[PDB]
Amino acid sequence: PFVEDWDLVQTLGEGAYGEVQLAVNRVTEEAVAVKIVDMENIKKEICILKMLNHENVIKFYGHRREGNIQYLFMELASGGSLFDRIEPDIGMPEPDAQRFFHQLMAGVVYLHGIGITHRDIKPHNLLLDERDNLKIADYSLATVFRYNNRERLLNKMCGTLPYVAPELLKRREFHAEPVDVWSCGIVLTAMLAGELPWDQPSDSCQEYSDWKEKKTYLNPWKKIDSAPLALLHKILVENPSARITIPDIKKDRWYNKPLK
Ligand SMILES: COc1cc(C(=O)N2CCC(N3CCN(C)CC3)CC2)ccc1Nc1ncc2c(n1)N(C)c1ccccc1C(=O)N2C
Repeated sequence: PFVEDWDLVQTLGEGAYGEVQLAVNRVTEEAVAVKIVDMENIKKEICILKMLNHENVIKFYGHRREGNIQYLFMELASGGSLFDRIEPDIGMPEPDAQRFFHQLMAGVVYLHGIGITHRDIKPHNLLLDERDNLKIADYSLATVFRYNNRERLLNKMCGTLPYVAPELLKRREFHAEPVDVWSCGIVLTAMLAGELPWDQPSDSCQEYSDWKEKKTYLNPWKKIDSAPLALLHKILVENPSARITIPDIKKDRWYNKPLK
């Protein structure tokens, strides 16, 4: 249970995406997080990880290959996930939701400005430092959507169905940025209502159909105050070229509303 200087002291998370361990240097005591994969894909991931330098995105410290097992050393977010701050059926107080949303948007503006799309934004991947600062984590699905100032459209299916934008189920090719925006709106919904509005955004999904018919007397929308709900009406728009952009989210009334 050791890699060079570091003792791998406990299991922080697991999955087909390897596992994540708490790592404590015996010399220096600096604690970090290490992702361990039993090993194309990771080469890309590491590459993306090395571009990342922003306070709302998990830092990459470096990596080590040891035969089959790659170790990736990353910022430790000692407050865990946003998922665990969401109370089922209630959400969280609106001012915390707002602050987290602000921080999410800063993170996403940054990724997009370096031409990176995350592609799987959801509360499980939004981690908290010890002062409750939100960090966007897990770049195993991320990719480059802008290079030498030329945009490339995406075609791969990536994501988690309740968070995924409807164009991804319906279009041969799609712009990257409105996909991540959509998912941020699902996150905001989850934060304010403690429940996901649909299993996936298709027309065979009744709850999705009801939203498009504006039945906001139903759950989860009935739990959400009118100011953030109006912003949700701009984000969760089925046509991705009519959907609100981040610069325009920044001008939204609820976004700029002072709160407790
Ligand atoms: C000390 O920091 C963390 C604490 C917790 C957390 O509250 N728990 C609760 C108790 C849990 N169990 C211990 C074992 N026991 C049998 C059951 C209970 C261990 C983890 C969760 C995450 C923590 N920090 C952390 N930072 C960066 C990550 C990352 N996670 N992982 C797991 C990621 C998760 C999702 C997406 C990306 C990451 C990640 O890449 N990093 C770097």
